[PDB]
Amino acid sequence: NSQLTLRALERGDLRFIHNLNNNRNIMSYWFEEPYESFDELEELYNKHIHDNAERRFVVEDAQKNLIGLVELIEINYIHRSAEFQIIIAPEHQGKGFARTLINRALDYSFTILNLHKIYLHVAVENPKAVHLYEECGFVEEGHLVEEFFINGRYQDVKRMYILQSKYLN
Amino acid sequence: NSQLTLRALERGDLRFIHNLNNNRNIMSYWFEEPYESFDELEELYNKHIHDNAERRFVVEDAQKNLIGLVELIEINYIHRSAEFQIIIAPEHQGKGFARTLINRALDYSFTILNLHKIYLHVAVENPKAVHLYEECGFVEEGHLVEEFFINGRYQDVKRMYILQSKYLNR
Amino acid sequence: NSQLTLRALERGDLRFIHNLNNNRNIMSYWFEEPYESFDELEELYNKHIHDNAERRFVVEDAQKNLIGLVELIEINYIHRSAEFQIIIAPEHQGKGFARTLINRALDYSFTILNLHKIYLHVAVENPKAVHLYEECGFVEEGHLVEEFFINGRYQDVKRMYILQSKYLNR
Amino acid sequence: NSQLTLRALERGDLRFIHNLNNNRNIMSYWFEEPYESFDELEELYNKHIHDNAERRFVVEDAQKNLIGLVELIEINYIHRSAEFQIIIAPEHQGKGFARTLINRALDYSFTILNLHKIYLHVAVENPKAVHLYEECGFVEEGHLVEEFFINGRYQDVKRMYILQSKYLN
Amino acid sequence: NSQLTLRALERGDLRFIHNLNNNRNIMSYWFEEPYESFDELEELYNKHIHDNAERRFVVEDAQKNLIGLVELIEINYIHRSAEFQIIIAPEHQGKGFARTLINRALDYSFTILNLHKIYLHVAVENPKAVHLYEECGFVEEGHLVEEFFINGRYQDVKRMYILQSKYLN
Amino acid sequence: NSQLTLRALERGDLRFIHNLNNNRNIMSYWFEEPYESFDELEELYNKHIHDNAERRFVVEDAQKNLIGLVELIEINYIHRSAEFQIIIAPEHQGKGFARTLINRALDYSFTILNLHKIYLHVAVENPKAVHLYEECGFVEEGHLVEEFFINGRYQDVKRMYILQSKYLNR
Amino acid sequence: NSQLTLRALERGDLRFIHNLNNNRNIMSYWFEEPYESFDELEELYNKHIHDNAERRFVVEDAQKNLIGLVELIEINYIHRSAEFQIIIAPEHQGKGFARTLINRALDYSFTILNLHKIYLHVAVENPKAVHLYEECGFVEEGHLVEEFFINGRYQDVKRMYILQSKYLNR
Amino acid sequence: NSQLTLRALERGDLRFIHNLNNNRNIMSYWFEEPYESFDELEELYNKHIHDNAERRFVVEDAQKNLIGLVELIEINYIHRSAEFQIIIAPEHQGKGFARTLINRALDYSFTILNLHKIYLHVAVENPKAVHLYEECGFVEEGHLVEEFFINGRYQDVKRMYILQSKYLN
Amino acid sequence: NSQLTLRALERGDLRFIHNLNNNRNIMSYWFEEPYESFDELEELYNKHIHDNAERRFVVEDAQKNLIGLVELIEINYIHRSAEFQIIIAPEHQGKGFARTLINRALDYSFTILNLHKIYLHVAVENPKAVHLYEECGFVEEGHLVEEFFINGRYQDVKRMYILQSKYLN
Amino acid sequence: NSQLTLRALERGDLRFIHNLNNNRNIMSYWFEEPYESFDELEELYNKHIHDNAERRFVVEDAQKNLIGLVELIEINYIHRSAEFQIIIAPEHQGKGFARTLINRALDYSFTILNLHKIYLHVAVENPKAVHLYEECGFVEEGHLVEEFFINGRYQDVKRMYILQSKYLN
Amino acid sequence: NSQLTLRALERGDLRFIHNLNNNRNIMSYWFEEPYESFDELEELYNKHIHDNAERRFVVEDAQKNLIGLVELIEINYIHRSAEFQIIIAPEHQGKGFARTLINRALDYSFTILNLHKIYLHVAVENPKAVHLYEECGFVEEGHLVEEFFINGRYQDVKRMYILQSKYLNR
Amino acid sequence: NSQLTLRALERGDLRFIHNLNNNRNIMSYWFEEPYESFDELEELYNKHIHDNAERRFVVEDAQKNLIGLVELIEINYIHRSAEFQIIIAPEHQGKGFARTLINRALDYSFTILNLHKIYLHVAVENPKAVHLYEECGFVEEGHLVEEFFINGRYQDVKRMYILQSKYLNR
Repeated sequence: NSQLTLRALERGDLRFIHNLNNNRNIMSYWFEEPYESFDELEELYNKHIHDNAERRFVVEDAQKNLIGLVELIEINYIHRSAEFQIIIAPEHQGKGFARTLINRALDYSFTILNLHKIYLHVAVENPKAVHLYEECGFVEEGHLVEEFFINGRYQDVKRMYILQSKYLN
Repeated sequence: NSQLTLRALERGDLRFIHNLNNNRNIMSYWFEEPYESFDELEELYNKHIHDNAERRFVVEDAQKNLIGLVELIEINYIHRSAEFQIIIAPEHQGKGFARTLINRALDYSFTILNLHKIYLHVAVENPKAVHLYEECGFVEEGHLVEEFFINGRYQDVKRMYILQSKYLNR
Repeated sequence: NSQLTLRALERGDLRFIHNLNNNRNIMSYWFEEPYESFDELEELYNKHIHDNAERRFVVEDAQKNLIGLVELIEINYIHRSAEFQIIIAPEHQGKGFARTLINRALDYSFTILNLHKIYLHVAVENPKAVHLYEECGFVEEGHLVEEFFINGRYQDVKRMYILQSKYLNR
Repeated sequence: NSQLTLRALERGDLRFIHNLNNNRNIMSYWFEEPYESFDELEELYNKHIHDNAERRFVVEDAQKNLIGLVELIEINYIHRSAEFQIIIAPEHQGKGFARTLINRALDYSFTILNLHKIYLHVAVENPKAVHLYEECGFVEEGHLVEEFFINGRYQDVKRMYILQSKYLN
Repeated sequence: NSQLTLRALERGDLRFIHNLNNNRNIMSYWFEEPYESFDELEELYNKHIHDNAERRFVVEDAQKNLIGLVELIEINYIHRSAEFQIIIAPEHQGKGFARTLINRALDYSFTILNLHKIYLHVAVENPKAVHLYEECGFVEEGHLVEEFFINGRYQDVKRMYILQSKYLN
Repeated sequence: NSQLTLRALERGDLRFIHNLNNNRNIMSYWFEEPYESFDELEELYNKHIHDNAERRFVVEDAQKNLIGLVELIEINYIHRSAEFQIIIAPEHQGKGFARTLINRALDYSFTILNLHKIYLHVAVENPKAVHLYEECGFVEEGHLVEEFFINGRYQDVKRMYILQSKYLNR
Repeated sequence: NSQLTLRALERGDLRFIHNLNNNRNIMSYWFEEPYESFDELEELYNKHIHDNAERRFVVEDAQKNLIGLVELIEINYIHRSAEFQIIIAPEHQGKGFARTLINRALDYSFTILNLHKIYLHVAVENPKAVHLYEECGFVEEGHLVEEFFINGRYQDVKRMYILQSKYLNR
Repeated sequence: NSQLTLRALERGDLRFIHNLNNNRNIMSYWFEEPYESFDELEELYNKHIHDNAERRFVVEDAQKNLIGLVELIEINYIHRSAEFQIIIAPEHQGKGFARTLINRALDYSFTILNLHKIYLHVAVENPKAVHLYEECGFVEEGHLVEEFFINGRYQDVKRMYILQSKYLN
Repeated sequence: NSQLTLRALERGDLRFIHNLNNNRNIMSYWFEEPYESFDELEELYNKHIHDNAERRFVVEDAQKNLIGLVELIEINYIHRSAEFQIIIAPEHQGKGFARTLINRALDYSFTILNLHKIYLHVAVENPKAVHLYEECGFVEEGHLVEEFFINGRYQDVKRMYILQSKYLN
Repeated sequence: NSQLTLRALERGDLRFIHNLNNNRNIMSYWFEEPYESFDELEELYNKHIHDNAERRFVVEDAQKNLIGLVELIEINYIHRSAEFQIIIAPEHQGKGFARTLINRALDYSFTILNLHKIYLHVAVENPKAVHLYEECGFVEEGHLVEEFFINGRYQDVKRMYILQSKYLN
Repeated sequence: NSQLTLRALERGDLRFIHNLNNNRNIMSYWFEEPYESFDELEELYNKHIHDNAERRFVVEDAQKNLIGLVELIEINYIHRSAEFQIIIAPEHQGKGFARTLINRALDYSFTILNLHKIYLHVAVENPKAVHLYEECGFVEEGHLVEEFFINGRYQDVKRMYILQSKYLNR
Repeated sequence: NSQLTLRALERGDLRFIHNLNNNRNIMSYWFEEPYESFDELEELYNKHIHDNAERRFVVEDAQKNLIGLVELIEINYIHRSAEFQIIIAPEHQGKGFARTLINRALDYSFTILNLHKIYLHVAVENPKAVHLYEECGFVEEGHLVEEFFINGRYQDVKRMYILQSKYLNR
C-alpha cells in the first residue's frame, strides 16, 4: 500500500541504477542507450550533484528495498516546466505502484518546486503506459513522428502534459 | 535568393550575435531570455567550439552583410535528429530571405550531416513564421500547450518536423 | 521618458560602475561600503555573469549616456521572489526618471523572468525613495529596526513589495 | 536543562544533518527544499569550513545524543547582524528544550561574536514557534506577504529580531 | 547458445582484458603489439570512458564466465560506420560461440546504434575466420597488400563489411 | 614544376587552411565536414604539432603563394604505413602540379620517414584523382562499398597503395 | 584642509606606493624594511584585493596630487579593532595635511566600518608624530621597550589608541 | 618534577588541540574564538607547516601524556621578537608546571631561535597568571584598553615582555 | 630449460627492480648509478608508461619467479634501432639462461617491433659477457674510450650491434 | 665492521629520521633547528626525491638495525664538490662505527659520484669529531668565526676537506 | 677567426634556428628529420631553458651575423661527457669558420664545464667534416654500421672523441 | 662617491643583469657559469623576489646609470649571517667606487637587516678584490683549497668576514 517513499538519489544507490541503466528492455522506454560503465555513471552522478536543472529520486518501500526511479529533469525556471521519467524495477512491476509514484512526482513538481507544467514522452506502441498517464491526468499534446530509433526502426512517441492549475484543484 | 551563404559562426561575428541575443522582439521568437553579457556569450562560444551536438551558422550575402543566423542544436546521432532555429536581423526581414535560409539549413542537415529528422518550435501567435515553415515542408506534429512564458503570458507553440526522405525526394 | 532603456551590464560599463561604487552619499542608500578597487569590481563582475540568481542592468538615454543602474538580485526560482535596487547617477536625478526605471524593473521581473514577488529595502530617512515606490505599487511589509550602520549610526529600513498579479492588472 | 552543549558541526554529524535536510516536514519550517544527496551536503560543509560569515552548531545532551542544529548565517561584520535558525530532531521534540537552545545561540551571538542584532524568519502559521521567540525576547519587525512557496501555497512569514543591549541588559 | 550476454566493460574486467592484451598469439589477430602494463590499460579505459566513438563489451555465459571481448571502435556519426573486432578467450575456443558474438555485435550496431555499415579487418592467412564472417554476412571489399608487419613478415589482410539493410532485412 | 616545395605547416598558414576547411566542394574529396571555426582550427593545430603520427605540409611556388596542402597521416612506426591526402587550392588546379606534389609526398615518406607503404582513399566518382595516382604508381587494393555519406548519398571509395621498394627503384 | 580626499588604492597608484615603499626615511617610520620589487608589490596588491581584514587608501587633493596613504590593517571583526598607519609623501609634508588625514581615517573607521578601537605604533624618537596623534585624541596605552630594530639600534615605541565613543562624541 | 618536555606539534596531536580549541573557558584567555571544526584545524595545521613565522609545541610528560601547548608566534626576524602563548590542559593545572614550561619557551626563544624579545598579552582580570609571568621575569610595558571582547564586555590586557640580555644573564 | 618468458614490466614488479637498482655490483654493468628510492622508481615507472621509445620486460620462469630484466630502450622509429640492456638476478646467474633471453629480445626487436638494428654497450673488462653477445650474433663496431667512470676509474666499453637482415636469416 | 651497509633513504626510514631531527643534542652538531613535524619531513623527502644535488643514506648493520644517517648535499657538477655530514644514533654511539661510515661516504663520493673534493663543517668545541676526520684524511681549510648560534652563544667551526686523488691514491 | 663569439641561444634567435631546423641538406648532417613547426621549436626551447643536461649556443661575428649553432648535449655529470654538434648557416660555410667554432666548443667543454670527454657522430659520407674533426684532435673510436636512415639509405657514421687532458695540453 | 645608491633589483634592470651574467671575465669572480637565457633570468628573478633569504640591489650614479650589482645572499635569520657578492660594470671600474658599495652592503646588513656576520668568497688570484675587503674590515677565516674549477683549473678562494659589532663601532 502507500508505504512507498521518494528520496534523493545517493551514491550508495548507484549499483541499483547501474543495473537499470544497462537493461535493454527497461531503457528502451526512456529512449536511452543501454550501455553505461559504473565509472561513467559515478561521474555523471557527480555532475548531477551541482545541477539545479534536475532532481533524481530513488523510490523505496518500508523494507528500504529499491522499488524504482523517478526523475524530473530539464527543470526550466522561467517557463516553469520539467520532463518526467519513471522506471519500476522488474521484480516490482505488476503491483499497481505506478499511480502512487507518478502522483508523488506531481506532488513534488507542483507543491514543492512550484512548476507550471510537467511533460513526458512515451512510445505510441506503449498503449497501456499511455492509459496510465491519462488515468493520472495527463493528456497528449503531441504525436512525434519517427522521433527515436528503438529496436531497429524509427518509432512514434506521444508527448503528454499536465499543468499546475489542473493538478492542484 | 541564390547569393545567400551559410558559414560557421566565428569569433569576429560575436558582436552581431550579442546584439541579436539582447533584443527583446527577436529572442521572444526563440523563447530565450533577452539578456547576455558579451563575456558570457564569448565563453559559451568557446564551449560551443567543442560541441559535436551543435552547428551554429552565420548568414551572409554578396557584399558581406550579416543577414542572420541558423542553428542545428541537440543533434542526436543515434536518433539522427536536431532542432532547427533561425533569425533574420531586423533590418533584413521581409525580403524573402527566410525561405532560402530554411532550405540551406535542411540541405545541410540532410546532405552532409545525414540526419533523419529536423524539428522546430514556433509560436502559435507567430503565424507568419508558421506559414513559412509549412511552405518549406514542415508539418505540425504537436500543439504544445502553454509551453513558454513569453511577454507576461504562458503561450502555446507548434512542434513541426520534416524527414530526410521528403527533402531529398522534393 | 520614452527614450530610456535597460540592457545587460557590460565590461566597458565598469568605469561608470566603479565611480558609483566608491561614492559615499550614493552607496549609503544601497547599504554598501563605498570602497572597491577597479580590480575587485572586475573579479566580482567575472563572478556574477554566470550567477543565474542575478541580473544587472545599465540604463541609457537616447544618446547612450549612462543614466543609472537597475538590479534584480537574490532571484529564487522556487519562491519566485527577487530584491530590487536602483541608482540614478547624481547628474541625472530630479528629471522625473525614477518611475520609468522602477517600471522597467517590474516589467522585466514579471513579463520576462516570470517572478511572483519583487521586494526592496529603503532607508526610513530617504522619504522620497519611499514615496516613489508607493506610486509604483510597493507597500510596506516590515520596518527593520536598527538594521544597518550607516553614517555613524544604526538606522531603520523599510521592507516593501509588489506582487506579479497586482503589477500586471492595475 | 543546563545539560545541553552547543559545539561546532563536525564531519561525523553529517549523516545526522543529511537526514534532517531530507525531511520535508522539518525543512518546511526553514523555507527549504527537502532534497540533498550526501555528497552535496559534504561539498557544502567543505565550503563553509571557510565562511567566517556562518556558524553551525550541533546540540548535544549529557549522554551526547544529537538533539538538533542551530545556525548563525549571513553574519555581517559592518552591520553586526546575523540570521538565527534552529531545528530540533523529531525524536527530541516537546521536552521544553528549544528555549535553552535559543538563549544559547543568543549568548554566542552577543557574548562571543559581539553582534548587535539577531533576526529570524518564522511561519505566520506557526504561532507556537512565534510564542517561543517572544518569550526569549524577539520582536516582530515585518510581516512578509507571500514570501515563500510551501506545500502548494504562497505563505506569509514573521521576521523578528532581538538586539544585544536587550539580551545582555 | 542464447546463453551469452554482452555488456559494457567494467573496471573489474581489466585483469581479464590485460591478460588478453599481453598474449601474442591472440593479439596477432588484431594487428597489435602484445605489451601493455596494467596501469596503461587502466589509463586507456579511463580515457574511453568518455569516447562516444567506441564501445567495448565483455561476453558472459549463464554462470557468468568471461568468454571474450567485442568492440565497436571508430564509430562515425555522419557516415554511420564503425569497425568490429572480436576476441574469444583461448580457454573458450572452439565451442561454436563466435557466430553468436558476431550477430550480437551486429545487432547492437544495427538495432541500437542505428549504424549503416560495419567493417572488420581479418588476416588473409586466417581463412577460417574469413569463412566465419562470410556466414554472418560479411563481404570482402579489399585485399590490403602488406598492410601489417606480424611475426617477421609483412602480411595481407581482408577488409570486409556488412550493411544495415542487409543485416535487418 | 621545379619551383615547388613542401614545408611544415605554420600558424600563419591557418587562414589559408581555414579557407580550405570550410570549402564544401574541396572538403568533399577528403570525406570531411566543411565546417570549422578559426578557433577549432587553432586548437586542433595546437593538438597535432606534438602528434608524431602526423606531418602536415604546405606547398609553396617560387613566389611563396600557398598552392596546396600535403599530409601524411596515421603514421604507424611498427607497420610503417601512413595515409596520404592532398589538396591543390582551386585557383591553382589544371597546371600540371599534381604529380610533382604526390612525388614529394612519396619522397618524404620513403627517403625521410623511412616508410614501407603509403595508402590513400579517393572517391570512385573522382576519376582523374584516381588516374593521377595510377601514374604515380598507386594500385587499387580495395573498393570500399558505400563508405562515406557525401552530398546526399553513400558513395564508394578506392583504397590505393604504393610500397617503398617499388617507389625507390622504378 | 577641506579638499583632501581618501579613495581606495588602485593598480594605477602602485608606482606612487613603490617609491614610498623603497624610501629609507619613510619606512623607518612604519618599521618596515625599505626594499620591494615592483613585482612583489603588485602581487601583494592582488592578495590585498581579497582581504576584508584591510583597507589601504590613497590620499589626493583638488588637482589630483597623490599626497599620501592611509591604512587600516588587522581589522578584527569580533574585537572590532584595527591598526592605523599613515604616510605623507616627502614633498607634501609640513603643510598641515596630516591632521585632516588622521581625522578622515578615524571617521572611516568609526562611521562606516563601525570599529570600536583604532590603535597605532609610533617611535618615541618621532616626537612630532606623537604630538599630532595626541592632538587628534590618541592617548598612549603602552611604552613598547625596544620593539623595533631601526637604523642600527633597538628602539622604543608608543602604542596609542582612541575609541569610537570618544570620536563620535568629539 | 622536571620530566616535562617540549616537542613539535604533530598531526597525531590534533584531537587534543581540537579539544582545547573548542573550550570556551580555555580559549578566552588566548582571546581566540571557541569554534573550530577538525577539518578547519587539519588545514591550518597544514598551513603552519610551511611557515617560518611560528613554532607550535605540545608539552608532554614521561607517560607521554599531553600536558599542554606552548606557542611562539609572529616570529619576526629583523626585529627578533615573538609572541608567546601557553595553555595547560584542565586536568594538569594546579600542579605548578607553568614556570617550568614558560621557562622552556624562553630557553627555546633565547638559546635556540636567537630572539631579542618575547612578548605576551594577558587579561588584567587574570591577576594571578600575571604574578606568574612576573615571577618568570616578565614585566608590563602596556595596559591595552578595551582591546578584546571577552564574555560580553570589552576588557583590558597587559602587554608583557622579556629580553634576551635579561634572561641570558 | 625453455620455460623462460618475457613480460611487460608491471607495478607489482617494482620491489624486485628496486632491489636490482640499488645493487652496486649489478648496476655497474649498466653504467647506472646505484641509488634509487622506491618513490623515485614508482614515478619513473609512471613516466615510462606513456613512452613509446622504451619497452621494459620482466623475465620469469614457470614458478612465476622473477629471473631477470630485459630492456629495449631509445627505440627510434625513423632509424629503426634500439639499445638493449639485460640483467639476470644474482641467484639465477650461472644457469645458462642469457642466450635464451638475449635471443627473445631480438625476436621481440626483429619479429614484433620491426627494428633494423639492436645495439649495446659493455665494459671491455667484461671479456666474457662479450663472448656471449658474440655467440648470439653481435659484433663490435666500437671501442669507446674512457666512456664511463665505474668503480673509481674511467673505463672502455665496446659497442656491439646486430641487424634485422642478419638475425632473420 | 664490514657489517655496515649504506643505502638510499626510503619512506620507511622517516620515523627514524624524524626522531633524530627533533633531538636537540644530535642536531646541535649539525647547526640545525631541532624542530620538524613529520609532515614537513615527508614534504622535504618528497622534494629531494628529485634533487640530483643531494644523496641521503641510511646506515644498516647485518641484522639491519638503523645506525645512522650520512648525506652528501650541495653536490655541484661543474666544481665536483659536495658537503658531507653524518649522524650516528645515540643508541649506537661509541662502538668505533663512525670511521667506517666516513670512508663509506668518501668511497661513494670518489668511486661512484666521481667527485673532486669533499668538505664538512665541525664544531671547534668537538675536538673528538675533528680527530675523527683527521684520521680519515680531512684537512682543516678554515676557522669560521662565530659562524653559528648554538645554545645561547655564537660559536666557531672548522671547515675541512679531502680530495679525490688523496682518497684514491 | 678571432672575431667569432659564442653566446647562449635566445628567444630572439629562434627564427634563425627554425630555418636551419627545416632545411634538408643541413639536418641530414645532424641525422635529424627536417620538419618543425615554429610552435614545437619554441616549446622545446622553453623546456631547454630548464635543462642542465644541455648547452645550446649561437655563433655570431663582429657585426652581428648569426653564423651558426653549437650544442653540447647529453651532458653527463658522473661520467663527465657530452655529445657535440655543429652547424654553419649555408651562406657562411667555406670561410674557414668551422675550425674556430669547434675549438670554442671544446674550450667551453673543458675550461668551464670541466667535462672529461666530448664525442661526436659524423657521416662516413661526409668526409670533409671528418677531416675537420681530425685536424682539431678528434680521433675515431667506432664505425657505427648503418646507424642512420638518411636520404633513402641506411648509412654508417664515425664516432669520434677527444679528452680534456689532450685539449688543455694542446 | 656621495652620488651612489643601492635599490631593489627591478624587471627593467634584467637586460643589464643578463649582459653581466653572460660575461665570462666578469662571471669568473662570482664562481658562476657565464651562460644564461634572458628567459632563465626572468624565471629566476620571478623565483627569488619572494625569497626572504636574499636581497639583490642595483647601484645607480646620480644620473641613474647602472653601475653594478650588490647582493646579500644565503641570509639565515637564526645565525644572522649572509654572504656578500658585488660586481661593478666593466666601464665603471677604476673610479674608487668599490669601498662605497661594500660600505653600503654592510650598512644594509647591519642597520636594516640586523645581521651579526657578513662573509664573502674571493679568488686568491684576485689580489685587489682581497685588498679592498681588508680596507673595509674583512679578515680571512679560511683558505678553501681547490674550491672551484675556473678557466681550466681548480683554484683557491679566501673566505673572509666582518661582524656587526666591529662594523658599527670602529
